[PDB]
Amino acid sequence: GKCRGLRTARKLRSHRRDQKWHDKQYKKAHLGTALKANPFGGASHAKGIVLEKVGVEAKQPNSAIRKCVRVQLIKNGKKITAFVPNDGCLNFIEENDEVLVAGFGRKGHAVGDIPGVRFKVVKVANVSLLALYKGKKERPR
Amino acid sequence: HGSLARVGKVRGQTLKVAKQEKKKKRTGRAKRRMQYNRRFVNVVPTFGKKKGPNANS
Amino acid sequence: MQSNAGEFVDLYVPRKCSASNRIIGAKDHASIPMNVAEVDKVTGRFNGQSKTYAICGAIRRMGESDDSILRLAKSHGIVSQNF
Amino acid sequence: PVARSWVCRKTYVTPRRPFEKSRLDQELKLIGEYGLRNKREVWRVKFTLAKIRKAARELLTLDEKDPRRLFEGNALLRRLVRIGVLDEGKMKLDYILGLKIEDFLERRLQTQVFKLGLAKSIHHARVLIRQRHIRVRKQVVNIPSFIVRLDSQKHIDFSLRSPYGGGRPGRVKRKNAKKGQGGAG
Amino acid sequence: KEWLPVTKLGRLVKDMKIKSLEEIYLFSLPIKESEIIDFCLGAALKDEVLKIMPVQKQTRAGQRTRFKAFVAIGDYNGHVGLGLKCSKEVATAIRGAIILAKLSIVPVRRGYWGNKIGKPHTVPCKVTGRCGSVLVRLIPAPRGTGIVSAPVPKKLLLMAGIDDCYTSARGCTATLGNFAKATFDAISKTYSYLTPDLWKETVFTKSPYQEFTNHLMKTHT
RNA sequence: CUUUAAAUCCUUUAACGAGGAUCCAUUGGAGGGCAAGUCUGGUGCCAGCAGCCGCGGUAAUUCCAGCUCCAAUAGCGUAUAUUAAAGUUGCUGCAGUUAAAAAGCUCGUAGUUGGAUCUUGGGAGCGGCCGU
Repeated sequence: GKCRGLRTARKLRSHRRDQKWHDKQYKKAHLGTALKANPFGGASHAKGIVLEKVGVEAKQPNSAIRKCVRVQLIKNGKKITAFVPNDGCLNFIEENDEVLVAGFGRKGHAVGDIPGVRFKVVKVANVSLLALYKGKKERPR
Repeated sequence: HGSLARVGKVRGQTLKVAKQEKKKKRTGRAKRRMQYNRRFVNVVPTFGKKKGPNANS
Repeated sequence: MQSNAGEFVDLYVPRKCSASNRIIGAKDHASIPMNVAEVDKVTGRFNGQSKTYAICGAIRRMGESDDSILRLAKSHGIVSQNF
Repeated sequence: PVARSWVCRKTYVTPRRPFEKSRLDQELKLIGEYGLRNKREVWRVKFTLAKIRKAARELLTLDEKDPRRLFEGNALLRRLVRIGVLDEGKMKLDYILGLKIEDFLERRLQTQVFKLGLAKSIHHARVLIRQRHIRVRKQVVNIPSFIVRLDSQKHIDFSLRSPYGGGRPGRVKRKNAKKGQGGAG
Repeated sequence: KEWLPVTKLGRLVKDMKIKSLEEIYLFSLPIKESEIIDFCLGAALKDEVLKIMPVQKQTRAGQRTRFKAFVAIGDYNGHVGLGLKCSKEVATAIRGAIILAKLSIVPVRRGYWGNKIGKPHTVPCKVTGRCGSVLVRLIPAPRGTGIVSAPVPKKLLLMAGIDDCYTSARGCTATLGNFAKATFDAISKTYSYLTPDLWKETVFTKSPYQEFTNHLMKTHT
């Protein structure tokens, strides 16, 4: 602190109050703009409907094709490219399927090789994509 | 290379081996006892360096 | 340095500067321990005993060690008070 | 609005680094020595000691001959002494900090049932507790956490009801005796 | 295999005249022989290689990899040393750092939190130590607290024989060298912190250069 | 039987009730951080893994499996808010020559901070000059 007056409580509090806005992690949480522009509307997960299956070219170094899924969210009507996890799990996603969709892990930031894809597909037609991959549940059709 | 057509390539084309028949692993304190026996009661002071449990150099 | 029973428990008691009282650490290699020999007050010969002085490296690097031995030998009677 | 309690608290804390080799292999040294079943049984004891050891830190800040300290301190000392952890000779609360996890593991029923020699191992001891063969002052104790009061140590023996005592002989013997007379004819 | 001592202080220590590195540490003597510290604490000195660190001098024809070995040494009874040797391969570096660790060893003053009873368990007082950006503060703690520190200063403070301690660290502690050198520097300053205990002016005893001058003339040059 | 409005569960207690004790413990991992394979078979910058750094182009310690080992354990993983870690919001306690940063400079009102100085000696009593 740069005012050690005994009667300086408000300058020290009112400075700190003003300088907390220059923090990212604070400015984000304490404005509507981060919580509005969030496609999930501040929710953890979100059910949406697959409208196409999309190949996304991996980043500069490594070079695969990352199989993601273009999603119309129910609650918002908003557009999302959400990644599909492990080997050969895009074979489990028929078009126009209700998929439960979570974040990727970095609180709405793009992960690894996948440019501007912040989401993974968790369940497809209310059946878990780990259970389909392990073959425990069979896809109800 | 590889469009949407190559999905589940390598998962498909592995020689699918069925699991071996195991005497089932003991669970609870019977296990923690078995772990304690593998480490602190059995083994000897070794020349150079002590090896890892899964070690197969 | 002494316990409820009154035992000296620290594993050595340090020396400390005869000038400025600064304890003289185990790796202070600038530190200067001097023996100043005393003399028979009519013969003028080494008696066998000395007035031993110890300076910490720090004051010696400052260059004040000279004046600090000069004071410790004046207040010890080794050196003339008139000077 | 209901007539339910709700009051409940954790009895352990998970350690900060999950993979300290030095900790992982000192807590398995504890589990082997004293025949516990998981690291929760160790973090449970460590947590009770840490709460005791927190309360002690709190009383040593206070001035000597403080009424709250003298009352609270003696209350803590007579409790640790009563369970056989601390000594009557040593009941002074700067010794409570010089006190560790083996002192509490020694007083749990599993280890007393073993170190009285009415069990064959520490793992056999849990079996004898779990299988309700042992009692404490005509009370059959199912549970090996049971910390033994210092006065209540000598009253550990077999149940009057168990076949190890003067009890009704068990299921395997009685089936093998009936098969033995079904085998003889 | 046999030690033939070169320096004056090494000669005395082999010839049994001075028998405690306490007595060496009192007159603030340089210890340059390796076997001196191997002679007095020998059947207790334990080694932990904290880190092997590949450094690289860029040359005309590609990088030139040398290996630093950081070795903390100490008995679990009030002596630590922190040796860093940079060499061509790791075997030579580790061996050379062990020798430098030995040559570095300081005494640790250890004191009490509150009740001065039994043996000292913790640091006598708050000591700070620095190296580069790193600042390692040590604070005394009550009995059974252990060392509340990162894995690097734990390995030193445990080797120092300090049973209990609260640490703090600021700056790039990820630079293990600076972080081990700071916590070593902090420990070192325990017998360089004037407490009230050491207010009584010293009864200046006699150097083993002066005490055993008569032996040194006939035994060596 | 007990429980209880009547039951249930618990406790008690006849009888049955265990050798693959099949009365079958999972969940995640095993390059580093981070505990634990430079094992074997497949793939060949593909498929995929991968919080980050990275692994994958024909001896893959990282993918897909087998065996094995580790960790927590009737639980264990994941997404998201939030706390500590963050002395990366700093009152305790951060920074501002060059890493982000001192207004171009000065005056100036509220705000904040503000020099030294105004009573001391002994009277009464105890313990072994000092103590209450």
